[PDB]
Formats: sequence, C-alpha cells, structure tokens
Amino acid sequence: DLADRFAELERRYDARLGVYVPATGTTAAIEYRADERFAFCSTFKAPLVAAVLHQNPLTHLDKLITYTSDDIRSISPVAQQHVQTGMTIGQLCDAAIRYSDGTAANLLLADLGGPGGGTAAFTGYLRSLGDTVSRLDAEEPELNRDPPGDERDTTTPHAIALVLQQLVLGNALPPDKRALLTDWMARNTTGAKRIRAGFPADWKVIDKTGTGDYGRANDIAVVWSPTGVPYVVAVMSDRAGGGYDAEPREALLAEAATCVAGVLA
Ligand SMILES: O=C(O)[C@@H]1CS[C@H]([C@H]2C[C@@H]3CCSCN3N2)[C@@H](CO)CN1
Repeated sequence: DLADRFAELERRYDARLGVYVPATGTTAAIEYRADERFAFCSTFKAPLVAAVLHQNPLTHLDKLITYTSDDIRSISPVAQQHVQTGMTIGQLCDAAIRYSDGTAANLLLADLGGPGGGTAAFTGYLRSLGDTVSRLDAEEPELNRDPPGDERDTTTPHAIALVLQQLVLGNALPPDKRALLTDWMARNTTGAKRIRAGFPADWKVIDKTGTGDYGRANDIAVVWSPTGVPYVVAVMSDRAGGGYDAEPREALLAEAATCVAGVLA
C-alpha cells in the first residue's frame, strides 16, 4: 500500500509529505496530502519562466537586463557573476530554472510587471491555467520567510502538478516556447538527489526544485518512461517539527519518488 509507505517516510524524517501524480492513460492518480498547502519555495521559478515566455515574442529573450548591488538579495549563483555586464531575459530564465537563481527570479517578476512587483501577474498566470489555489505574495527572499501553516506563497501538490502538466505536456504554451521551458528543466543542475534519484536511468526526468527553512524540500517533475509515456510528479515536504533550523532532507523526496516509480513502471 502506497499511503502506508508515504506515512512510514513521514515518521522516518519527522516530516509532512505531499505527493501528486495526475491520472493518465490507464494509470490512476497518485495522491497523498495532495490538497494540503506547502510553501512554493523556489519551484515557482518554473511557471514564472512560462509566464514570461507566454507574455512576449520569443525575440524578447535577447533583451538585456541591467542590475546592480541592491538587486542581489538572495541566493543567485549566476546573476552574481554577470552583474557588471547585465543578463538577457533568456539568460535569466536559464538561471532561474537551472541554478534556482533568486535575482533572476526577481528580475523576471519585474519584467512581468504590475502590482506586487510582478507577483500578482504571476498569480494571474496560474489562474489562467485554471489553478485557483496557488498564490505568490512576495519575491525573493521574502517569499521564504512564511512560517509553517501560513497560506502565503503556497501551492498544493495537486495544483502545481496540473499546472506543470499543461505547461510541458499540454498546450498552455506554443511548441517553440514549450520546448525552451522543457529544455531548461531537463538541464536542471539542482535536482539530482530528488525525483531523478527515484527513477531508473532509462527514464527521462526534467524538474525544478525548492528548498526552505523548516526543512522544506520540494521537487516538481515530468518523467518519461522508456517507451515515451509521460507522468507529472509533484513532491513537497517540510519538517516543521524541528523548527526554523530543521535541515531539508533530499533523501525523503528520493525515497518518495522511488515508491512512485515502482507503481508507474
Ligand atoms: O535566496 C534565498 O535565500 C532563498 C532561500 S530558500 C531556497 C534555497 C535554499 C537552498 C540552500 C543552498 S543553495 C540553494 N538554496 N536554495 C531557495 C529555493 O528553494 C530560495 N532562495
């Protein structure tokens, strides 16, 4: 029984675990705390990039964005190295997804524009995909400071799964923008010990991770079986029982993904 395995893992890592895999083909939906709210953490960066792709011509990717010291306010492995020359929208999308670059995320939010520094339009983008649940209320690094239970800056494994399904497998984006998003998530550098670690090597995996205080660790992915059958896999977790300093545990998400992969094989 799968719900039993997920419960075992919660006890092992002193964690709250949320899992959703949408129903597809002759495969039933997998769901565990799938409608409870979990912090986005950095996972929002993937649909952010979709929002910015949708809103503009693909030529927009080549627009150069300049920024400086007081824009670097969060973990920003790529933006910190290019601050003197600036970065193109394209480079920023690349960094936001592949290195979870926070400054890139803020600059892309600003590019979207409108109230809340972009966060309202980010949310409106999800609403356009039929996601009535998720909300982004702040940008980096403030979006990470909400305590356990706080509804600000949250999604649900169910909500973000259906969003990612439309973005990557569905027609939320035209093919050329869709490929750009898909390719960036394929080339993700941060996700090796999470959902990717639970699936056999001959499965293709693309993903965006999230991490936070209170032991938050997320991963949202699309996986393809060796015969090309795709599944969307959303895994979210926290370990709020250990307080603000509780360490995120990637192994939890890797074990949860192993349980899911065995069921989808
Ligand atoms: O800039 C920040 O302070 C935040 C902290 S939480 C989390 C951090 C936390 C994790 C630790 C090491 S590197 C990647 N970092 N990503 C990110 C997304 O999951 C968001 N960036």
